[PDB]
Amino acid sequence: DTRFHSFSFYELKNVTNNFDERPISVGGNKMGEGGFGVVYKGYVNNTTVAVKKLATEELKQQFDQEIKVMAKCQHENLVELLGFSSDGDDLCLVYVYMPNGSLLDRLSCLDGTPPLSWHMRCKIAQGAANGINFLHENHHIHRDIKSANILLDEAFTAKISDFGLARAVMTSRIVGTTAYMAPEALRGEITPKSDIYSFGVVLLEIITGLPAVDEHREPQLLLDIKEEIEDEEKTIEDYIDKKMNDADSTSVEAMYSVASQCLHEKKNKRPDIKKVQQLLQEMTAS
Ligand SMILES: Cc1cc(-c2nc(C(=O)Nc3cn(C4CCOCC4)nc3C(N)=O)co2)ccn1
Repeated sequence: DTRFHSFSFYELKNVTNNFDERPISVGGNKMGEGGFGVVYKGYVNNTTVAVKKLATEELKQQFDQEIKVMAKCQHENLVELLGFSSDGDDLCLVYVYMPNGSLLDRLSCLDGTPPLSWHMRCKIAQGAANGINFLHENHHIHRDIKSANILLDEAFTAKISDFGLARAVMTSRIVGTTAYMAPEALRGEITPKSDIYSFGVVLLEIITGLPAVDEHREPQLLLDIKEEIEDEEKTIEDYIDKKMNDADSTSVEAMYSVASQCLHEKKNKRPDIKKVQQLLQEMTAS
């Protein structure tokens, strides 16, 4: 489709069963939730869509900024915005429906989905890196790269999502997700090098199948396994997701080497996204 649609609030309310907050499994419409708002499944113009209901003038400005960023950022590895609603009670954004949900939910097999093969994980890592490359080429810093923000379409093509914190340098309002954040981002710096660090945590989640933070785990933060492997207390083999049957040591170690480079403590020692893209291609190169 070739245009952004203005939707009525009542149409979005109607097609989401009055913004039914129950999960889809029990008969509801909720698909995702966070600080941004709630994402609901809807049906508009004989098509399934995702509706983000934003959770006053400052919120209207972030809504306008989100529309602006999505209108400029159209790429096969970015979620596509279809339309918006601002006439009624709440502000809504309508996106292309991602039938295979988030990479976080697919890694945890949420709702009974089969585990992702190593082959599919390599394709998703490459796709996500292609999306970040587009953002950085167009001078955008995502600021919240994480597996919950990597969505998957009908063909498991990776789509970077949630550009609510994106910026086109220091800040006094530090935003992002702690378990994925680079040390300089936690201190207030705004740099695309921080997105690279966060992508390195995503690569560890892909290799291990483990969440970035788990209170009932040692270590609690996934990024800390890099030190265990460097100090030879553990190997990458010990951490490889046992829910795969097709992982091979060579390609897993090649992905771990990229993740390790991304997780360098000094921002200038990290590879840029073009180099990450090159290394991920060499991993599967024939
Ligand atoms: C925060 C955000 C989200 C979006 C967006 N989300 C979708 C979408 O379709 N999301 C999902 C769909 N399913 C399942 C599909 C299978 O059945 C259960 C829900 N999970 C999700 C999910 N975990 O977000 C499309 O755009 C855009 C901008 N900011």
